[PDB]
Amino acid sequence: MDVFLMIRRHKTTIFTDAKESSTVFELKRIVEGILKRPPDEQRLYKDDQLLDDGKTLGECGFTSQTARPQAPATVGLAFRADDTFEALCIEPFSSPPELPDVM
Amino acid sequence: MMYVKLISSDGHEFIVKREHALTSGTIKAMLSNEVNFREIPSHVLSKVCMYFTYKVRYTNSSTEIPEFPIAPEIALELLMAANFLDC
Amino acid sequence: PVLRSVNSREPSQVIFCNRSPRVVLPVWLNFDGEPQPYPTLPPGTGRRIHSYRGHLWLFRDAGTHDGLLVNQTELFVPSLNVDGQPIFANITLPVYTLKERCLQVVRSLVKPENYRRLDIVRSLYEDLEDHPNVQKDLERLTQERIAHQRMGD
Repeated sequence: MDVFLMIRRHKTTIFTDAKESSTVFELKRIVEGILKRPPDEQRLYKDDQLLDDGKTLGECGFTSQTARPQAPATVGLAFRADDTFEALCIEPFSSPPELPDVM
Repeated sequence: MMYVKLISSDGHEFIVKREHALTSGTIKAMLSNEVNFREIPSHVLSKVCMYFTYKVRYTNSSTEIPEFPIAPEIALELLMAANFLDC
Repeated sequence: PVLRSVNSREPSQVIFCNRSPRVVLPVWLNFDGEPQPYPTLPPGTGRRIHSYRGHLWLFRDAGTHDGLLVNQTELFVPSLNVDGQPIFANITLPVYTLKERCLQVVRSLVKPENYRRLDIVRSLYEDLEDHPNVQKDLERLTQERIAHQRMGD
């Protein structure tokens, strides 16, 4: 029933959970409380696919077999600068060093 | 506050629920809204936050618990991060 | 031998269901308190076993002796089969600490002879060599049973 997400934008990443039946709009609400930005000023993506506010996370492809606590699903975030929404940009994480010779 | 911000050495900012972060005794003491880790990288701190949701979700669970996956390359750094955070 | 199986000779039909990603090594504690290893359960399997009322069982990872849970507790004691109903022993992985989880992964990758070559704190070197041990855990559970035998509770 619960889905585990990583809402990401720039070098910002939010770890939160929600129900599979919860809507994309309600997720924007959770973001509003945290990053102080109204739902109408934010866009949520799933691998460069804009999501509809009326759709459930389940419908959007976020299920218990895809949004697991140990491997949360990623949701793209884009804010509103002037008339045009900014481009979706997710800064990747650093790369781990070379595997130790003893491993 | 309902959420807290953990900042990696390379600048990434992770917003996690306060209860979830309290899983770490070190963080539970550091808070006394933001915490800056000059020694923990993003590829490590993201796994730490994933462990927090995992721990809070399964600690009091009668059902079967899945394995917490740890890639070989992140094992040594995650161990040191876990040792410092008391996780 | 304070932590041992009671010799009642009363059969108790049990079912060992392994609901964990690990190969489980069931361990029966004999009448003298000695750990006795039984056939290993593959990841996901379950077998109907014949045990007795009062016996003591404990489950660990077959390759690393990492602790596992059985019906949420540490020890399983087969009870009386109410109308022939088999008693269920659900073997699950506990929520290990992230530190312990990392130690398990590192131990599984590095030979014990090479722990000193890892670039980590001196304290973490000690934690790596402090491998999960059945006799150590038994000495603990035995001492806990002795503490309950001394304190009211």
